[PDB]
Order: sequence, then structure tokens, then C-alpha cells
Amino acid sequence: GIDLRWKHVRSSHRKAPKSDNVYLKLLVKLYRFLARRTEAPFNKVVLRRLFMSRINRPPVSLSRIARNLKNGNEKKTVVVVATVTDDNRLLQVPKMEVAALRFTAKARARIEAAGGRTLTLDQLALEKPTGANTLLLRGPKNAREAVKHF
Amino acid sequence: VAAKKHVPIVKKRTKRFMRHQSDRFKCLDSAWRKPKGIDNRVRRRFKGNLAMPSIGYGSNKKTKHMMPSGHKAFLVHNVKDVELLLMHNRTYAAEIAHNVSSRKRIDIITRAKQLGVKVTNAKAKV
Amino acid sequence: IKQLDAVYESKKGFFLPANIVSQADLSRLINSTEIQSVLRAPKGEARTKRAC
Amino acid sequence: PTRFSKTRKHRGHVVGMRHFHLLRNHYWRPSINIDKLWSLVPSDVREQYLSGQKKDTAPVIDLLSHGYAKLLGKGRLPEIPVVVRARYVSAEAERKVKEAGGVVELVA
Amino acid sequence: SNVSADLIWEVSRNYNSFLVKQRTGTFSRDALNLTNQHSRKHAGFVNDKALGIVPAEKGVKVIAKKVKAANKPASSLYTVTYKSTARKAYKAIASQAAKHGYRADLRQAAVARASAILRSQRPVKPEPPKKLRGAAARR
Amino acid sequence: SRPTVTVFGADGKPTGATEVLPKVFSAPIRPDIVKHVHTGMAKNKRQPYAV
RNA sequence: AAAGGGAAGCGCUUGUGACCAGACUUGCGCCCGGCGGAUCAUCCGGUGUUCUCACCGGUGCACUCCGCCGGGCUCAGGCCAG
RNA sequence: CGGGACCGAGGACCGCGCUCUGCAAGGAUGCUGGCGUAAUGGUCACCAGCGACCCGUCUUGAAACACGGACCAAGGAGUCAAGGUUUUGCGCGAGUGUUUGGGUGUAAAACCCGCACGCGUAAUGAAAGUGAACGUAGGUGAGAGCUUCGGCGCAUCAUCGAC
Repeated sequence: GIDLRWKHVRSSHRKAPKSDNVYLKLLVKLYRFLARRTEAPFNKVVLRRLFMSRINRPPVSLSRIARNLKNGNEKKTVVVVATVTDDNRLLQVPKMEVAALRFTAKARARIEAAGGRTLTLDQLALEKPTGANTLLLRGPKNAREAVKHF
Repeated sequence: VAAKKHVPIVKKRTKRFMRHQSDRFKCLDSAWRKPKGIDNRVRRRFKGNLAMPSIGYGSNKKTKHMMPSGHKAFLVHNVKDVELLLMHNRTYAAEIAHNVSSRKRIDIITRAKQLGVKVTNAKAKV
Repeated sequence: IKQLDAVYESKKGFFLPANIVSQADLSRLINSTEIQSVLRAPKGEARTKRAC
Repeated sequence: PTRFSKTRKHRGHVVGMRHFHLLRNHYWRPSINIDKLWSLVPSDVREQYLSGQKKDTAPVIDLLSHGYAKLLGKGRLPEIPVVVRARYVSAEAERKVKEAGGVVELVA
Repeated sequence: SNVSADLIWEVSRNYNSFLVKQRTGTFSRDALNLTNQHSRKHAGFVNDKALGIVPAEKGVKVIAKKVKAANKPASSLYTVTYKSTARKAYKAIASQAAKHGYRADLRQAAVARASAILRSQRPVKPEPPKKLRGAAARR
Repeated sequence: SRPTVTVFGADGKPTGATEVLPKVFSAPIRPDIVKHVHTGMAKNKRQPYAV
């Protein structure tokens, strides 16, 4: 016998999505290839967040994007691996280039009306395969009723 | 035709795993049941008792589901079923299903002879 | 087939959904010049020789 | 569905004051902050006003038609004169509307 | 677009009407499936470029997918019958499988399938009689 | 431009007429959504039983 | 058919008796000889294609292809062993 | 330098080497004999050597006691509803929910419609009532990622401020 005071630890992170979305499966295959064949940490972060569940992908609004676009970030490509929502409190949308998992209809319309560009994550992989000149944004994770009641 | 060359087929255990006390009770089938009593000698693995099945008895991955000739059985119901084994005559043999009539068995056996596919139960209904 | 577009225009509260993927051809995406020109060189093959 | 349950796996192993006759309709006064005030304007007219193609007109907003009785004052307004008709208004909301160049009209 | 060979494989990889699943393996009834095995490489109906071989009365009949007629099933198959020497059939099949970059990974399987069909078209030899063995069978 | 689809006559031959393909044919193909909705929908004609 | 000197039953392993499943029966390839046929190579036309590859009709005039039958040879073939 | 035992995983080449025409160097080949069938192998019955208490159940710390079991077949015990809560998948998203109802129908299906309403979008107070920007929605220290290599800094945490 071998005395094992310590225990070998099985993985406590997602290795694959629980979702059955076929397009998400194709995106996961593409970003698995990118994370394997590139040095860019952006690709690994994007792959890991593609694995994530919905409460771990809180929505990001246009006002949050506009806040993070200030101070030299106006020309960077905004990357969100959640839903980009519209904020009607923001009356003037700045010109921006946003790549997201999905957009609401009003957010897409307001970005295109302000003159920015809307992309999917496979288009982001085509144009910035190393994540160059990107601004990676996450939504407020703790802004949930369950988290308030914890 | 002869099977594809393979490593020797080793069975770690050929005897079945008999259920405890099914030799003494006729209402107990011999099919294996794990004893869940806290004081059971088979469950506690006292020596001289029945063995318990476990994953250590598992067969070699290269020879799993191989019959002694080296083929893997594939159940067939008709000629179109047996024609799926056209590219696999060195690895797969055809087992005609039990509810196939004698004439259809004759047709299946003739087609499998043309394809060079071994039939495991070719002598039946003759 | 003429009336189908008006049928889907008349459904109020519903729009045809946007996909999360713009190009479904994964082979075209992976073997495009844009991705392949920035990749690291391969670190191995599909089959690995047994060392010892 | 019954085939997904754990039982199938476990088979084999088992103050203040009282208010009599309260009428909630007496206390109906929904509130909207001033940062949502321009969202009540229809979208094309709102974009014209925010772009600046309407320099001679002011929007008149009836909060009771949209289902609001009180104008609260969270947020900020653009520098556009707006006439707001409301049953109630907070002091800060009136102050911000007056800075924006409009007026708060009291209605019933 | 919304449709690709990868998308069709994700849709039909767990179940389709050509699937034959048993304990010892998963087979496919697809006419464009050389080796009759369920995989993305051999899923001919899934793939944009694909080859299939069927027996003729004498020789083989090879079908290939036309890429510009994928929405026209009546005119989507390029069909050639080889009823000649086996070497000529193998040469032509390898030519349409490898010379112009049309599924070069399938040329071994295609030549092997043509060889199997032509071999099956030979006359069968009579089997030796069954030898009775032991005591009860022999007597 | 948008793709077209051929129109066939009663004899099975093209009539020379084409139609613009409707936009719904470019919608995403989502078997998980289809299976969820079908599982819900197939239960809606059920008649109750009880002892 | 068998066992039985105050229980039987069961586990590991031989043995005896009885009863059985496979495997094997030959394959592929060269060199000769004898048959039976020209869907041998090239060229021409038509058609289809993956646009350079094929199919069909004419040309083979038998040192070329394709089957069959007799010999010979190499290799690979089942079980247990030295 | 002898004598003996057990084993032969892998399956084109690639490597480290050496005594370098080649080798004992990233895992067994070569030669030969008998037999080609119940001979090997397997199943069943029995003898032989060794091994081996009758199963739940209860109790406590555990045994013992106690209780159930003559045998076989068939039933035979964590279910449904309402309301919460956390997590997973999906749709839409500052909104969301067609199905009380109406329209329609190939008629308990499917399809379509909308007023109200529910929940959410604002809280606090017993109540009358009042009601959320000094600041690029603040400062400081961390912080993935990005960077024009000066910095910008997500989520989140700690602390000081503002309403």
C-alpha cells in the first residue's frame, strides 16, 4: 500500500459546453483549433467563456460598452461572449465595432445606425485570429437576484 | 474468408458470476445481484466465497466482442442487411436473426457466399 | 412560395432570428489564409512514435 | 419524466397602524425617472430631436397616457426644451427639466 | 450561410435513417458511403464531394456528387459504369478520386470497394462436404 | 441578389418561371429548439385517463 | 446416468465419463504449355465531367489484353510441440 | 564463464548508440516434427486436495438475544398536484408572458389577434409623505485581456468618498 495523505484532484472547470446548439459546437471546434495552434491567451479565454453557462455570461449593455470605449479605446474591437443589450438611457451611441455571441435587435439597429459594425465570433476569428487590438468585456456577474439573496 | 490477424484472445474468466444462494433457492435466478446486506460474506469478500464482478475482469480492447474465429458478430435480417458487410468480410461475420424464414435464409447464405462473408448459423433450417 | 414572405412579415412580435455563426463552413474558416498565416508551426503529428 | 429521477437509481437500495377597507386604487401613482423620459417619444421623432433637426419645436409628453403619475429625477437630460404634463413631480426632476429648458405642467 | 457539411454532420451525427447501430459497431446504409461506416469522412450524404460504388450487371457503377447541383437531386449525380478489365476500372476510379482534388482521402476505399464488388461477381466455388465428428454426430 | 427557385408545370418540366427564395429558408437550423418545441407540442392533444 | 461410513449445497484446481462450438478443407502471385474470345495501346467522332479525366461507336489481326484448363515454383495459411 | 525458470507487450521507416559490409542499438525470430481431429479447447455430472457458518432485519460501540422465512407462480411499496428555492438547456431582452377571451381550422391539434393584467423596470417610512450624478457615474490598491510598450484596465475583492 501507498500512504496518500493528499488526494489527486479531478478537474473543477468545464471542458465542453453543456449546450446542444450545433452552431455553438462549430464555434467551439474553431476556437479549440485556435487555442491549440496559437500563443494568444485571448483565444483560450474566449474558448473557456464559450464553455460557460448563462449565469456565467451576464449581458453587456451599450452604455457599459461606451464607458469602456473611453480613454484611448475608441478604435479597439469590443469582444463580448454574452448578449449585447440596448440601453435607452444612453441617448447617443458612439461609433463602435462589436463582436458578440448575439445581439438584441435594438442593440444591433442602434450600432448600425451610429455607424459601427456588428460581428459574430467566427467573423472575429477571421479578422483578428490573435485577438489583436481587442477590448474584452464581461457583464456584471453579481447583479442577480439569487446572488443578492445569497 | 479468414479473419484479420489479431493478438491472441485471452479470457480472464470463463465461468459465470452466480448469484449468492441461488443454488439453494429456486425462486432465485442465477443472474448476478450485488448483495447489499451489511453482514454478507460475499459482499465483504471473505475467502472461499463467490467472486464479485468488477472492471478488472474486463477484456482486451483489441479483442473485445471477438468470436473465437476472430470475427465480430453482426445481426442480419435480409440480403440488403448482409450486403453492409461487403467491405468487412475479414472483421465481421453475419448472424442471421432467429425469426427469418428458410427461403430468406437461403438467399442470405447465397449472397454471403458470393461476398465471402462468414455466416455463424448457416446450417440452420436446412 | 410567393405568400411565404408576407406570412413571415405579418407575424407581430417575431423576427427571423440572427444566428450566432455567420459562416457555417468550418473547413473554409480553418483553412483560410487569414487564420493559417498566423498559426504556430505544428508541434507533432496525428500519430506519435513510441519513445521507449 | 419518471425515468430521470433518483428513485429509479435507488431501486434496490431502499406592525404599526391598521388600515380597514384598504383600496389600492387610492395609492396608484407609478413613477418614471427623467433618464427614461425621452424613451416615451417615438423613435424616429426622438432621433430627429436628438440629432437636432427640430430647432423650432418642443415635445409635449403626457405621462398619464403612458401610465405614469409622478416624474422622478434620477439621471440627466439633454439640453432640449420639453413640456412634461404630470400629476406629481419631484423637486430634482423639476429642477433638471428647468435646466433643460422646458416646463413641468401639473394635471389631474 | 446557415447550411454546410459541418452543420449537416452536427445535425445527423447522433441519428439518421441510414444508421444501423448494434453492439459490435455502427454501420451506414448510405449509397455514397464507401466501407459503410458512420463517420464524417465517409458520410457521403453529409459531404459536399462524395463517391459511391454499386454493382452493375457486369462491372461497377460509380456515382459522384456534383457540387453545383446540390439543390437538384435528379441531376446531382455523375454516374459512370465500368464494365471492362479490373485494372482499367481501378485506374479510372482512382483518377476521379485523386487527380483533380476530389476526395483524395477516399481513393483507397474506392479502389477497395471496386475490387470487392468485382471479386463478388466471380463464380463461387463449391464448399467441401461437412465432416461429421465424434460419437453422436458420427453415429 | 437573392437566389431563385424554378417553377415546374403539371408535366414535370420547368415552365420558364422563377421565384425569389423566401428569407425563412436561410433561418438557422436548430435541432435542440425543434426537439424542445416538438416534445411540448406532441402532448397537447392528449386526453386524460384515471382510475 | 451417477453419488451416498452422523447433512447437503458453494469457491480454486486437476482428473474421469458423457456431450459440444470453433478452426481446417487452401488462397494470392510469378514461369511454361494448351484452349475460348476480342470491352489490349494509339488515333478519330459524340457525350459527360472534378476541365482533365472518363464513358460509348469505329481501328486491334493476335510477341497485345481477358477468362478457363494442365504442370512447376515462391510466399502466406489450422492444433500441439522440440 | 556456466545451469534453470517465467514472459515476447508493439507492428513500414524515423531515435539514442555500437564492436559499423553489419549489430544483442526505441518489446521474437529462425529451423524442425507429429496431427489436422474431438488431438487442443469448452459445457455438464461425479470423485479428489485445499478453501468456505443462514439469509435478512433490529440493537448498541459491537456481538449475543430477539423477530421473519415449508415451497412455487403472479402481483406488491418515495407517486401526482400546488407553491417556493438552487442549478442546467432554450427564446426574447428593459422588457417579458399568444391559449380568461376572440379569430380561424383538414376541429380537443395546429395557426393567428389584442385590451387589460401579472412579474420586472425604485426605494424608504408605522404613517402623512418624500424619493436616487460634485466628478469622463468618483479616489486608492489588486486584477484577466489588450497595448502605440507610455499605459488602458473587464468581472470581482478590500477601503475611502458622493446620492
